Amino acid sequence: ERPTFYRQELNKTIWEVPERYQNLSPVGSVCAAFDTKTGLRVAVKKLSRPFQSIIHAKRTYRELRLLKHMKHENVIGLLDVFTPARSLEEFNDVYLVTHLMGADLNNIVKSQKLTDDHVQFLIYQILRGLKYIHSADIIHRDLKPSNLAVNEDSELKILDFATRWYRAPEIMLNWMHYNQTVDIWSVGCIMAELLTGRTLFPGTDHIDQLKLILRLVGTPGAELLKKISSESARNYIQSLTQMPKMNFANVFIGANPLAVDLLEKMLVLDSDKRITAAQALAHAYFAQYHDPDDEPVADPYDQSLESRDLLIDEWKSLTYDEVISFVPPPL
Ligand SMILES: Cc1ccc(-n2nc(C(C)(C)C)cc2NC(=O)Nc2nc(CCOCc3ccccc3)cs2)cc1
Ligand SMILES: CCCCCCCCO[C@@H]1O[C@H](CO)[C@@H](O)[C@H](O)[C@H]1O
Repeated sequence: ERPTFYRQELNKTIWEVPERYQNLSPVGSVCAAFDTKTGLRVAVKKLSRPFQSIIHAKRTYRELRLLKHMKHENVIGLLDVFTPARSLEEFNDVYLVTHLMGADLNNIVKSQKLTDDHVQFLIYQILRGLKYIHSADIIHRDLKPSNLAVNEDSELKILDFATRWYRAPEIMLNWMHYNQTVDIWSVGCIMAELLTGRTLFPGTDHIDQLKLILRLVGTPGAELLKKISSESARNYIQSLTQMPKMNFANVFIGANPLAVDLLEKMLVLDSDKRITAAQALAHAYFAQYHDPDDEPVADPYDQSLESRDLLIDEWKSLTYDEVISFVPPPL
């Protein structure tokens, strides 16, 4: 049965939602509510200008199929998706519902310096999630603290939305091809922070960001020149005064012996030579939390279906069908 909805206004917007979701408050569009069927606190996302442009419809469609497909303890799945439209022609609004996490990794504690146990469990989770994400054939490209959802009990979720502080060098530079180890770079910069209480690469701009990265990991090795296809950059890479990669022990003073070993394997300048998210799970450092029998993989996800040239109406139909097809999780 199609449940019973209601009309409500909060700011400039007519939010129509099922009775199931109660005590609705706005939070920056997005409102937080109480689900009565489940007994959880939720955040509802009402989708902004759903079919304004081709680019909007395309974005809306993409967002859904992703999170609809997303089912992992450490990645943001969906609890529901609804629409107050009993047919396609009247369909013009999308609302998406997931469990509300209290804060992000910035303000759980990115202020002060945390304990090794605490960073083990934290990193273990992100890595547990990256594994899933990456097995879907998907690269986050924008991993950072303000993109990790944490509850009061350090139970971490990955979602999407100075920023460049956590980006991999090959993204700063903009090599148009890259692989999943760009996110590993993010984890290293995230981890390194959580261990020293200070930002690893406090870049003030693109170059400063780049120049601080080499200060640690050294200049490019002779084996990395062979991969640079751009003469533009290739000749510049030469002109530098070769840098020895710094000794991580003296960068992470008093830190866990194994956490130091991890940060070396992760913050490899050459991506090809960085650790896979799956490999990083098996690393000694996570012996505590690492359950090799509970680090699942996704199905492969079709990123080709989502990258097409179809009309406004043609996305609207494709997107609608998704909402009809959605079946909520268990609990
Ligand atoms: C164009 C596109 C690119 C990337 C993604 N994308 N990729 C991922 C993974 C890579 C799978 C992590 C996750 C997303 N999607 C999001 O992070 N969506 C979010 N939206 C908000 C706004 C309000 O928060 C409440 C709320 C309520 C209900 C649902 C979600 C959030 C915060 S997090 C989606 C679309
Ligand atoms: C000053 C120059 C900094 C070097 C940054 C490049 C290091 C990234 O490494 C490179 O990643 C690319 C895609 O991920 C691939 O083309 C290469 O195979 C890989 O070696």
